[PDB]
Amino acid sequence: GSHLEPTQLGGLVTDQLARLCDVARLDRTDTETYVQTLATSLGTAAERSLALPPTTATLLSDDHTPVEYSLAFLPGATPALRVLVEPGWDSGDLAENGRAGLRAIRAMADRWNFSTDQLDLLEDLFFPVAPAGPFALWCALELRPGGVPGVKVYLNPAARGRDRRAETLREALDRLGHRQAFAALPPADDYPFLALDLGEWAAPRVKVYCTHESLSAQEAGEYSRGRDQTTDFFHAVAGTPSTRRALTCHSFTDTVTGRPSGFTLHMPVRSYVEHDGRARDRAADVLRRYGMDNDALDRALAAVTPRPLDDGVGLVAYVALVHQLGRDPRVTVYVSSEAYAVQPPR
Ligand SMILES: Cc1ccc2[nH]cc(C[C@H](N)C(=O)O)c2c1
Ligand SMILES: CC(C)=CCSP(=O)(O)OP(=O)(O)O
Repeated sequence: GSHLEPTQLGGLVTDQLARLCDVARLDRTDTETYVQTLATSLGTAAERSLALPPTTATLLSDDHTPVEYSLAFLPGATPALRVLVEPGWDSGDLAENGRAGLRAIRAMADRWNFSTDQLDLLEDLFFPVAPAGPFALWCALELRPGGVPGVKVYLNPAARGRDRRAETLREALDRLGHRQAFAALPPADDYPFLALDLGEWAAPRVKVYCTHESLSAQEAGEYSRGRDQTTDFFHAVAGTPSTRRALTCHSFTDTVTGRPSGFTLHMPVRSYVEHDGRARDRAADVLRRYGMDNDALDRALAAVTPRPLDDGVGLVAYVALVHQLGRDPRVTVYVSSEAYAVQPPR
């Protein structure tokens, strides 16, 4: 029945998620299961009045909503729906934030019957006593038909200080058995995120993110080793100056070769466009050129907010091109909740 009112954070985001579930074509049962899961995952945040300031100035979204949606488009298919949440957001400092995030993961592990052993292995690296910013733990839920979601956990390589970012990432990869993966990463300006798949995997599967402050189309293509696709995507999303801030993501699904199995180019389109009309236009063009469901993109944006796209920027937060050995390319669009603020047109 939902103990939440549209004036509370959880009311707003569960309404958004519910409408997104319809775009994703999930039935009523799975929709109910997943909106409840989102409400539960926010903890006390769910009943917080939206009149109050965000408890934490999280990096998760620009207006500090501890929720963000993404839609993963494969050619010829309805998009798959995922949600990113910060379970410890309604806490007073980074240590408690991380304690509460871990507590949320453990409850998910219990409910859905997977092990946290590979996460537990890393706890001293990512949850020290006096953690540094900018976040402690996020969780992404892939909202799969059947009501049992895929779970991923995001961890901060800077948790023990900016000077220990590489040392912490390297030690984590070593402990997970990926002793050659670090050598496969491109040059970078930051290692902002480490993502670990949680589920039925007898060997760890990890995603290493790299920030590139001044990435060129050609460097994007070089790092993706497929190159033409990546450079074309760069221009279309970038709207092209010859460099842009972007992130690359490098997925390692085996501990044997030291080679990644996945490459993702993540482009923060919201930093390049005047307003969300321009950002939707670029995302829709990319989807159309790949045979993906560009009409569903429009319905998903309307499911999140009725506002006109040109009235702000940042609703389309990111567009990403995902390459995975053996699979079709995928395009992911990240969509903001705007529960606290709409950023004004640029
Ligand atoms: C690479 C990437 C792709 C999709 C994302 N959704 C939320 C974040 C975190 C933060 N808002 C940021 O922009 O880093 C993020 C990061
Ligand atoms: C949300 C954050 C921090 C990064 C982008 S989420 P992701 O790249 O892991 O998306 P998938 O692994 O493709 O599901």
